[PDB]
Amino acid sequence: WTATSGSCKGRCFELQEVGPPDCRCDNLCKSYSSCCHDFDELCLKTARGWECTKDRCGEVRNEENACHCSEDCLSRGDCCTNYQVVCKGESHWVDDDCEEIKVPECPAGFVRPPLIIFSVDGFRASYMKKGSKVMPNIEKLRSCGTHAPYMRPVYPTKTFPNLYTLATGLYPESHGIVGNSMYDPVFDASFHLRGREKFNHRWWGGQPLWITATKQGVRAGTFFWSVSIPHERRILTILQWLSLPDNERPSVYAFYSEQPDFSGHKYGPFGPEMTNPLREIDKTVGQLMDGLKQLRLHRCVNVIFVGDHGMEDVTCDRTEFLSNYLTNVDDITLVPGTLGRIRAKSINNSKYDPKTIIAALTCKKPDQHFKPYMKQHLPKRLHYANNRRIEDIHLLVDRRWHVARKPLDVYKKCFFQGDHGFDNKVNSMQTVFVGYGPTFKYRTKVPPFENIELYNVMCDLLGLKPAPNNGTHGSLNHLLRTNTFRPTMPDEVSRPNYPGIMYLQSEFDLGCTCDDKVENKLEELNKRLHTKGSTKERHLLYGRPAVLYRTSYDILYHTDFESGYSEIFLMPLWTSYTISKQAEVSSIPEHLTNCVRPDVRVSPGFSQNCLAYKNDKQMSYGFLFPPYLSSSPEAKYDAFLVTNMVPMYPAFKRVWAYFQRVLVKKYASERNGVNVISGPIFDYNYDGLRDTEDEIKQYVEGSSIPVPTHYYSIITSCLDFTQPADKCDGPLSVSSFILPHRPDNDESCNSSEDESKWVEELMKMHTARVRDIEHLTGLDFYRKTSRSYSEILTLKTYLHTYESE
Ligand SMILES: *[C@@H]1O[C@H](CO)[C@@H](O[C@@H]2O[C@H](CO)[C@@H](O[C@@H]3O[C@H](CO[C@H]4O[C@H](CO)[C@@H](O)[C@H](O[C@H]5O[C@H](CO)[C@@H](O)[C@H](O)[C@@H]5O[C@H]5O[C@H](CO)[C@@H](O)[C@H](O)[C@@H]5O)[C@@H]4O)[C@@H](O)[C@H](O[C@H]4O[C@H](CO)[C@@H](O)[C@H](O)[C@@H]4O[C@H]4O[C@H](CO)[C@@H](O)[C@H](O)[C@@H]4O)[C@@H]3O)[C@H](O)[C@H]2NC(C)=O)[C@H](O)[C@H]1NC(C)=O
Ligand SMILES: O=C(c1cc(OCC2CCOCC2)nc(C2CC2)c1)N1Cc2ccc(C(=O)N3CCc4onc(O)c4C3)cc2C1
Ligand SMILES: [Ca+2]
Ligand SMILES: [Ca+2]
Ligand SMILES: [Cl-]
Ligand SMILES: [K+]
Ligand code: NA
Ligand SMILES: [Zn+2]
Repeated sequence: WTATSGSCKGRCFELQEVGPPDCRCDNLCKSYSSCCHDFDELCLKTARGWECTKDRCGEVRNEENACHCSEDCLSRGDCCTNYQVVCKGESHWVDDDCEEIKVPECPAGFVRPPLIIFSVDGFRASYMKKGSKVMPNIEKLRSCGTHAPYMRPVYPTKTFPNLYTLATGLYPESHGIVGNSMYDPVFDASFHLRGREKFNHRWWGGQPLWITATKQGVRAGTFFWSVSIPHERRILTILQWLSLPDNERPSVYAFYSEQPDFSGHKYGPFGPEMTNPLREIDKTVGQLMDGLKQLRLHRCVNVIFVGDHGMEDVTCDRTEFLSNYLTNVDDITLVPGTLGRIRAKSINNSKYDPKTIIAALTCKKPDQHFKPYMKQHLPKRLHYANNRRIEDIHLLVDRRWHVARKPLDVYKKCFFQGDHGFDNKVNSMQTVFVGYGPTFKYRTKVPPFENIELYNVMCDLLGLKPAPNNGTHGSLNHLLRTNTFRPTMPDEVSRPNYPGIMYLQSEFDLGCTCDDKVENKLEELNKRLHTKGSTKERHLLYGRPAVLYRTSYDILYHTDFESGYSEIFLMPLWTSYTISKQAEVSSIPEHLTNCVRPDVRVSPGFSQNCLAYKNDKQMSYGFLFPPYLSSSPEAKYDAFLVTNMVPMYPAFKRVWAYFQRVLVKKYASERNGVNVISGPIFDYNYDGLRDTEDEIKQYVEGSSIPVPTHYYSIITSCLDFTQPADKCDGPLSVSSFILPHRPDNDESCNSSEDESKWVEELMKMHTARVRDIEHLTGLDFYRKTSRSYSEILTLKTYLHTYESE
């Protein structure tokens, strides 16, 4: 209900929105259908356009005009943005050479540099280079400020999840906006782009920037713009707010544009029609910069130019239809398009079985353009499972394709040539970042980073303490001239034991046979010294990882590898080893094939046993330090210690063996040695965090040996590959993975072939950040390097995407 009967005189674009039924005059009143009767007349003036002309210079103010060219306009803050250019002989900002902004050059009364966030929907990363000739204003921001070559969105690469991530620093699964369309089964309510339900505050979790600001006494402009407010009026409003007195003027502002996304959907990302919306956005940027220049704020404000996601070529004809796969297609509900989410049409359907659905959708056509997952089996880098709003059944859709339920959904609705929503590592989904201002660096290019990191940086720019979020605060310090955030390494919670030889061989009854009864003081003090950690400098390059939770574990030293062995999980948390460029692969000798040896440093009671694997017909075992890479046949015995064994499904063994026997050596050749840290992950509740012991859902039959849901490896080397990994003097290079520990390879459609035709493809899909692994394990890596801690935080956030440039 609305009493649209009140007035908007002097309340135009009000910052404090009023409550029903009193009539609103804020930038969203239209979208709620609640504007006072006189809103259009007073707040959406258009008379005489958006530009001064020589005829208007020194006009008599007339309050009907959209903007002003009267002598008084600057003190009132409502000049047309081009007023000084036309009337006072100034240049457009874009025509001025850039000059380093060493300090904020702000009017007296400004307590901090204001922040303006200029967000462009669907602005694909490659537009910065491909459109540079038609976007001079943006081009000057980019070249003179700090820029990345791209910024990685979150999954799914849609509008509301990304905008809300930019606002909060949270993954979708945590902030709650997991799609542009959602069903919440707890509320029994639906969220859609279109309609009113999306305005209900129960959808929107975490704490977005404007709330963070307000709670710490920093005043915010309204972030949201009804689609009917023209861009020029959004810019003028922001400029007018910037002219307010000290106690009223906001410190943080946002401009949002629906372009180039609107046009990209109709014409495709590089359609010839796209040039004009890129020109129009650049013009809007030039109005903002000219406007700031006339207010003498162009060297005072920090400007962020950012997008939500990119845009791919997608047409009607590249639709997969589930009615080609499923006999029961009317018993499901599908959220369709560039991703798929499936649930039962009716929860009273006891015949609905997700396993048979998944099975019917798996590797059925030879170039099938989607892949079905249970949500817990999606790549852990997507962080796309821990929310009741995400359906159990997910379809990851190939770039350039759609998925739909039946043909009638896609022709009773080709219109469009563009779409987005794909996997967030897909190059077409990448978007933009530029920072320009006194707190940003000058003419600096920074590596690509994830949009989950920006909220912290926006908080640093405003002097705010960020709410808890998924950013890694300090990982983006290299973008900032000042206001950097300098954290301390987390404190180690559990200190390790360093056990010696405490158990006789006959105390063990492992059902584990080993033919190792195969016999000198030269070599005996040398093997003793390896057990006490004499090669640890070699295999533990960056220090031991710290354990950030309360537990019982032991450090175990060996010739070729070092491990942190959990007495609670009966296996290593981590195993660390260095393979040089020269290392030789050998094979497992036949006198050791099914050998597992007791580790006389670790109790039988805190050891695994072979009998449990023998009895478990589904489960087998592998090794964390690969016996294939042992340095000598004497050191090879260490690799068969029971304390280096981990539970593995035979299907996963094919992956792991190929990684260890073929890929590690290959990476050592390419990178000039590698350091490898490998271990188990337990995330049975798919929350992205280390499981406690009581969350573990599966054990090796008849034992207390828990089964990992994933295995990780972190592969580190020298960024300058002319130095070996063990004598690196400068920055590091890293690639990692979190491989799903699955009992089949249904994921890999070509898995009946040789491992050289499918394993690497699987590993690429499950590439990970170190930081992902840290959350999943409760470990902290890279504790002892030469490098600054912020540089190490940048490293830990790196994702190796395997996409071309
Ligand atoms: C990414 O960054 C974020 C932010 O840092 C990380 O998420 C945090 O994860 C924490 C651990 O999972 C979690 O802490 C829990 O908080 C519970 C109280 O939470 C409410 O209050 C906070 C603060 O205002 C608020 O943030 C929460 O918001 C969530 O829920 C609302 C719904 O109201 C959503 O709108 C919002 O989107 C958000 O949803 C997300 O998180 C929840 C979990 O909180 C998920 O369920 C959703 O899917 C979604 O992901 C809340 O409004 C508190 O109950 C927890 O405590 C339980 O467990 C501890 C063990 O330490 C125990 O001591 C407690 O007693 C309690 O146990 C009891 O409850 C159990 C469960 O019901 C029960 O089984 C037991 O028997 C006990 O009786 C816990 O402290 C924190 O909430 C979130 N924050 C956010 C914003 O998500 C995230 O982990 C990072 N991701 C990665 C990969 O690093
Ligand atoms: O003003 C905002 C806005 C802005 C916003 O900004 C959050 C900021 C962003 C920068 O960093 C700080 C947080 N957030 C939010 C909310 C998360 C809090 C909203 N709008 C208006 C508007 C109008 C229409 C639509 C829309 O339906 N489409 C256009 C884009 C698109 O692409 N494909 C498609 O189909 C569509 C269809 C979306 C918005 C977002
Ligand atoms: Ca968008
Ligand atoms: Ca977990
Ligand atoms: Cl969606
Ligand atoms: K077995
Ligand atoms: Na397969
Ligand atoms: Zn779109």
